[PDB]
Amino acid sequence: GIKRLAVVRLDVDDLGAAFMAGFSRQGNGQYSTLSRSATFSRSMSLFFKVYINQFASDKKLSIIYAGGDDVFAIGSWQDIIAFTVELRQNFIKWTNGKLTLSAGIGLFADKTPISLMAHQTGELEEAAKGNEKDSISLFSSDYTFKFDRFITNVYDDKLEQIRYFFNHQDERGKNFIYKLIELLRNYESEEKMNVARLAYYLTRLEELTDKDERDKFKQFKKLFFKWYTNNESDRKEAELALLLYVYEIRK
Amino acid sequence: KAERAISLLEKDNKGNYLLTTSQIRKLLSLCSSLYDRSKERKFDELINDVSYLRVQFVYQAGREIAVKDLIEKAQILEALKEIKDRETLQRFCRYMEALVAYFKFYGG
Amino acid sequence: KAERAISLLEKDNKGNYLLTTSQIRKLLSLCSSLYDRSKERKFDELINDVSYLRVQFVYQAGREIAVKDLIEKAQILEALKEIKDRETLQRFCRYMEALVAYFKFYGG
Amino acid sequence: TFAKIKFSAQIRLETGLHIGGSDAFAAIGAIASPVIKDPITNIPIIPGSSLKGKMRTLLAKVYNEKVAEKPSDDSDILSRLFGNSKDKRFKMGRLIFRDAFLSNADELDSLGVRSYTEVKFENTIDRITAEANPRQIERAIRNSTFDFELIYEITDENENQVEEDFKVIRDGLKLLELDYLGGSGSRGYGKVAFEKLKATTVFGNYDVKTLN
Amino acid sequence: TFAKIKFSAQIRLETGLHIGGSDAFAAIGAIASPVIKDPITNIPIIPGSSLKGKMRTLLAKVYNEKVAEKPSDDSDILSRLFGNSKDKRFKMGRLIFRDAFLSNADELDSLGVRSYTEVKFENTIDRITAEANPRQIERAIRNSTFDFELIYEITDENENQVEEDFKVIRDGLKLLELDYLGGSGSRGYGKVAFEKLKATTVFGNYDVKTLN
Amino acid sequence: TFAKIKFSAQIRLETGLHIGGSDAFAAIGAIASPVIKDPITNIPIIPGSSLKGKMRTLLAKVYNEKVAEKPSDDSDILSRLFGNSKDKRFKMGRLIFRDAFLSNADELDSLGVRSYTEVKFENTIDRITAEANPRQIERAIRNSTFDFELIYEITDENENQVEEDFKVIRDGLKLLELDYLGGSGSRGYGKVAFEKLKATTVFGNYDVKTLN
RNA sequence: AAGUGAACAGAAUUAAACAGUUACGAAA
Repeated sequence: GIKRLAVVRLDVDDLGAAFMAGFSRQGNGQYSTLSRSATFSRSMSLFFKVYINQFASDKKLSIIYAGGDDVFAIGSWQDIIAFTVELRQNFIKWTNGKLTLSAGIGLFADKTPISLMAHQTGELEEAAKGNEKDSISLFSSDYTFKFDRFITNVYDDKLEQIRYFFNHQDERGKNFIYKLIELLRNYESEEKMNVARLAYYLTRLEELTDKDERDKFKQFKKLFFKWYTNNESDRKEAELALLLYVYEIRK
Repeated sequence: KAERAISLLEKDNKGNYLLTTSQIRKLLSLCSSLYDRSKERKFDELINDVSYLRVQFVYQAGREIAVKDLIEKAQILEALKEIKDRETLQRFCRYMEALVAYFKFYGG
Repeated sequence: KAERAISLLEKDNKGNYLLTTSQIRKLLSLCSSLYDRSKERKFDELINDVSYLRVQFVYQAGREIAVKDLIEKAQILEALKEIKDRETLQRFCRYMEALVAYFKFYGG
Repeated sequence: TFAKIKFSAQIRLETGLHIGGSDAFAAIGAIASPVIKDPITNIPIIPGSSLKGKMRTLLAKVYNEKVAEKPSDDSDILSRLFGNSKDKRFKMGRLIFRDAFLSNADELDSLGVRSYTEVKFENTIDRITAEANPRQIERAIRNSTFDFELIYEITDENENQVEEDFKVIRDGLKLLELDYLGGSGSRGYGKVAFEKLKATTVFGNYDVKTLN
Repeated sequence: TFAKIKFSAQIRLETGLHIGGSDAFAAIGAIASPVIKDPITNIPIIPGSSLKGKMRTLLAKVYNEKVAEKPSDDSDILSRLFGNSKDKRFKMGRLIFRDAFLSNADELDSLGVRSYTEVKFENTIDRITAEANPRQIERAIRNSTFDFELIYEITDENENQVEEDFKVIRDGLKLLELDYLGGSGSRGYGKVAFEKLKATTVFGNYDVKTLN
Repeated sequence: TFAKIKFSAQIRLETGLHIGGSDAFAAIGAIASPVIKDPITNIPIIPGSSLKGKMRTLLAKVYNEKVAEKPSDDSDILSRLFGNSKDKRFKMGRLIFRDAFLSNADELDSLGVRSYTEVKFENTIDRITAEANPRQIERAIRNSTFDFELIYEITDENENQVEEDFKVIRDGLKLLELDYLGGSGSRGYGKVAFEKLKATTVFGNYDVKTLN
C-alpha cells in the first residue's frame, strides 16, 4: 500500500419511494396501520447506526454523521473497499433480498481540503443513476457496473483466484503486469488489432516463468482469455480486477 | 486484416511445429526496420531496401520446408506488388505481426 | 530490376537443373566481397579487382555448358561496361542476387 | 555577471555499447533487449540520465575522502556541481546535460548501412555442464557523433570558483573516456571519446579564457 | 590513490581462428558460418565478450580450492578481478577489456590480398560410409595485430594488494597463449600470442614499475 | 595441479601428399583442385582438421569394445581425449592441435628448387577403350618438415592416470606414420614421419618423465 | 606432324533457443 485513502458514502435506496403504499399485497387487509410504518423505519434505523459500531471491531475506522439515510466513512483504504461490500451482505439477509443498497468508493490524495474532496466523491452516486437504481462507480465515471455485480464477478473469481497465482511471480516480475493494464486502454480505435496484439504479450508469460509447476500458469492463462473475449461490457470487469491487484502489493 | 489470421494460420497439417521463433529472425528483421523508417523520409527515396525485401522471401523459401507452406497460404508475394505508396506500405507491416502472435499461442 | 528477373530466368529448356548453388561459388564470391568494400573507400582506388572481376565471367564460361546458357540470356557482359561510378556499381551487385534466389525457387 | 557558458562537444563512440530501455512496447520484435530510441523516428538517441550519474560516480572517489553512503551527500566541493536534495543553501545544479541525437545521419546512409542497430549473439557456461540458455543482446554501430552541449551557469554572487571549476569538468570528461558507458559494458562496450571540446558564449556576458 | 593503468599490447594471431557471428541477420551470404565484423566498414573486429569469459575460465581452475558450481561464485582471490553478482561487498570489477580492431591494414593492402576472410571447406565421416554432409566454415587471416588495451584501476583502499594482482594478470595472459580463443578451436585454430606487452599511465597517479 | 605439457615434434613428409583445399576459391590458378595454402604468403600449410579426424579414426578401431556408428560415441577410454557431444560429465577436449607451418624454407632454396606446387599428370583407362578423361592433380614438395605443437593439459582430477595417456598418444602418432594423411593417398602419397618426438614443460607445474 | 574438354552423389546437421539477488529512498 501507499499513502492514499478512500472515501465512501453509503446511501440505501428504495427508502424515499414506495414507503406508504409498499405494504399492499392482499385486498383483505388495508395495510395502512401507522404502527406498521413505525416499526418499518425503526428496524432499519438500528442497523445503520448501532450495528455499525459492533461491526467496527478489529479494524481502524472513524464513522462520521451516523444515520438511517447517508453516512460518511474515511480511513485507510486497505479494508474500506472490502468492508463496504461486506456491510451490504448483512442488509440483504436482514431484508430477505428486497431493498437494494448503493454507495460510492472514492479515492483522493493526502492532505486535501474537505470542501472539494468530499464534494467530488458524491458525484459518483448521481452519475451511477444512468442505468437504473443499483449501480456504483470506482475511480472515474467509467467503472459504472451494477454494484452487486462487483462481488459476483470481479470479487468472486477474478479476485480470489489471483491472490496466490501471480504472487509467486511478483518482485522479479512485477513490471510484467504494467503492460496488461495499458493494453486495454486503446479500445475504441481498432477492434481487430486489439485482439491480435493481446495474444502476443500473454504467451510470453508462460515460458519465461518457472516451468517446473504446470498448474501455476495454466489456470491463469485459460481464465484470462475467456474473460476478455466474451462480451463488450465484460471487458471492464477484468480491467478493474487487474488494477486493484497492483495497488495491493506496492511500496 | 487481423480476423482471418486466426483461421488461416491454424488450419495446417501435422501437429508439433518444429519451427520456432529463432530460425525466422532473418526474414522478420527487415519488416520491423521498415515501418519505423518510412515515416521520416519519403517513399521514393528508399529504393534499395524495397527491392531487397522481396529477395528474403525467395532465397529462404527454397531451403526450409516450413517456409514455402506458409507463404503460399498467407499470400505474402501477392501483397508485395499491390503496394506502391507510403500509406499502403504501413498496412502490410501490420499484417506480418498477425502471423507471429497466433503462431506462438498454439505452440511455439 | 527484380520484376523482369522472375520471367527471364524461368524460361530455359529441359527441366531438372543439374547445376546447384555450390558449383558456382567462384564467380559469386567476388561480387559479394566487392559491394561491402566499395561502400567504404572510393572507386578509383580499387583498380586491380575491377578488371579481374570481368575475367571470372569469361574463364568460367567455356568450362561448363551450364554457364554460357545463362550469361547470354541474362546479359551479364553488357552491364560490366556501362558501370563506371561507385553508385552505379552498387546497382549491379543487387541484380546478381536475383539470379541466385530465384534459381532455387523452382528446384535447387 | 550572469552568463550561459556552453561546452559543445562531439561524443564519438569508439565501441558499440548497450543501454537498457523500454521493452514490450516498441514493436513485435522486442527481444534481444531492444535499446530505447527516438519516439518519432528510428535514430537511436542516447539518454541524458546515464551521463549525469556516471560522471558523478567516477568523480566522487578521488576528489573526496569520506565514503559516499547515500546520494546527494558527499563532501561539499562537488555537491554544488550536480545538486543536493538535503541541503538548503543550494538546490539547482550548474551541470545540465542534454539528450543528444545521432547527427551523423547526413553521411551515414551514403556509406551503405543496413540498420542502425545489430543483434549480437552470446551465451554462457554453468562451469559444470555444457552450453545452456543461449541468450542474445543488441548493440549499436561504431564511430558515431552526437550533439552534446554542457549548459553551465554561475550564481553571480558566489563567483570565485571559475578557475577551479574548469579543471574539474575537464578532468571528469577525460576520465570518462577511460571507462564504459551504458549497461553490461564490463566486457568492453562503452569507452566514449569526446571529440572537439570547445567553449562558446551564447548569452554574451562573460569572456572566453580557455578552450579545451 | 586513484590511477588508470593501461596495459597496451598487440594480439598477434599465430593461427587463424573462428568466431561465430550473428547468424541469419547479415546479407545473402549468411551461410558458411558468418563471422562478426564491423557494422560500418568491412574490417573484421574481435568481440570483448569472448576474452573476459575465457580468461576467467582458465583462471578459475588453478587458483582456487573448490569446484565452481555456478558463475559469479568461485573462491575470492579472483572474484574481485572480473566481478560478482551474488556478493554484497564488491560489485564493479577492476578489469575492463575493449573490442580490438584489426590495425594491420597499414601494410596488408601492400601485399595484395583477395578478401579479409576466406571460406574453408570441411566435412565428416559417419564411420560407415564415405563423404557425407559437405559442410563449410569461415576463418580469418594469419599474423594480424590487434590494439588491445586493458583498463586497470584501483579503489584507493585496495592499495596493499597491487603487486599481488600483477602476478595474476601476467599469469592469465601467458596461459591464454597456450589455449584456443574464440570458437571451434579444438582442431587447432586459436592459440593467440600477446606481442609487445607494456604498461603506461594515462591519468598519472601511480608510478611505473612493471613492464613485461 | 594444472600443467601445460607441450609435445614438440617435426612432421617429416617422406612422400608428397595432396590435400583438397577450398574448391572454386583461389587466385590465379584454380585448376585440378587448388591446394589450400597461407592466406598471407604462398607456403602451403597443412590444416589441423585432418590431424584430428584421421588420428581418432585409426585409434577407435583398436582400442575399443564396440563397433562405432556415429562420431562422439565410441568406447570411453578415448572419448575424453577428443570430446563427446552426448556425455554431460565432460565436453571440452584435453588435446589441442595446431596448424603446423613449413619451417624448412630456411634451407630449401639452397638446394635449387623451382616452385612449391607442381602439376602431376595422372589419368585413367576405361579398360574397354584407350585413354578416357585425361585428368590431373596438384601435389606439393617432397622431403619437407612441419613445426607441429601438441598442447596437452590436465584438469587436476585427471592425475591418477597420466602415464596411461602417454602410451596412447605415442602409439597413435607412431601408427599414423604407416598410413596416408590428407586426401586421395591410396596411390602412395601420404605416409608421414614424426621426427624428434620430445616433451617439455612451458607453464611449469609437472615434472618431466617421457623424452623419446 | 599424331581426338587430349576431372567424371559421378550429399550443398552444413542432431543438443540447448531470458536463467536470478529485486523495486516512490527522506519535506508540506
